[PDB]
Amino acid sequence: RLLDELTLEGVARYMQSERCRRVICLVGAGISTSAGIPDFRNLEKYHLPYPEAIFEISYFKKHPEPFFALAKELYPGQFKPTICHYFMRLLKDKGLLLRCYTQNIDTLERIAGLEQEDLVEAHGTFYTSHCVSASCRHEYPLSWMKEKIFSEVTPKCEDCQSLVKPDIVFFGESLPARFFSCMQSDFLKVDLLLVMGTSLQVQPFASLISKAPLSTPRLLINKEKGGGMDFDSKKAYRDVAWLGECDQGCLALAELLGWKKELEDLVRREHASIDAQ
Amino acid sequence: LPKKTGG
Ligand SMILES: [Zn+2]
Repeated sequence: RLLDELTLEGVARYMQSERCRRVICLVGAGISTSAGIPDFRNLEKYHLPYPEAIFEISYFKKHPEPFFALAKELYPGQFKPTICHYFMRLLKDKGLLLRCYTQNIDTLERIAGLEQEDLVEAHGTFYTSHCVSASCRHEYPLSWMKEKIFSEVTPKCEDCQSLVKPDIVFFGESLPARFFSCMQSDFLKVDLLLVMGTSLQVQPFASLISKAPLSTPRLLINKEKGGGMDFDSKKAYRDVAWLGECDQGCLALAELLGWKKELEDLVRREHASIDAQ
Repeated sequence: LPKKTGG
C-alpha cells in the first residue's frame, strides 16, 4: 500500500514523496476533445454495413472514401494542445515522465513538447502518410494529405497508383514494434500510472495497466469510470477515480501539487506561440 | 505482431 488514502489528495501527496520518481501516462480521446477533436467512438450516403467499418482496415482498403469524407468534416482549424497535454509536459520537465502511451493520432503530445523518446504513439499518427504497397511505400507529408482531403480526391500514390493512407493504425492492423518493446521495459518498474481520457476499450492498449507492478498506484481522470481498475470494493487499495473533463482534472491535481501557476503560465505562453504562427 | 481490436 503506497497511497495513504484513495483520493486525489492522496495521489498528490504520493507524487510529492521521494518514492514517486517515474510516471507513465496512458491517454485517449478525452484529452483532445477540448482541442476541437471529437471522440471517434453526413456519412449516410455511403451506406456503411455498420458504423465501425469506417476505421476497419479491410473495409478502408477497398472503400476509402467514407474515411476521407469524415477526415474533411473533422479536420481542426488549428493544432493546439490542451491543459492535459501541458500537464504531461510539466511531468517531462520535472524528470517524472517515464513514457506517454497515446491512443490518439492528432500529434498534440508532440506539439506540447513531448519528444519522440517520451512517446509511444500506439495507434500511429496522422502527421505522415504512406502508399500501402510494400514494394513502394512512398511517403507523403501532412500538407499533401490535407490537400487531398479538402479537395475530396482520394489519396493515390503518384508512382504505383496504390492507396495512400495516413500512418494511423486502423482496427485490424498490427501495432508498431515500439509499443511492444517499450511495454516490456516500462511496466517492470514504474511508480504511478496516470490514465486520462480513455475508457480502455481498445486492445491491446487496454491491457497495459495490468502490466504494472501490483503496488503501483493508478489514477483515472475521465468522464466515466476495461483495464481492471478497482475503485470501490472493500478490496480497493491503489486505484483512484476523478470524474469529469481531463483539463479540469489536471488543473485540480496541479493545484494540490502547487503547480497551478506553473501550468497556467505554460499553457498561456505556448498557446500564444501557436496563435502567433 | 498483435492487432488493434475492440471498436
Ligand atoms: Zn506507391
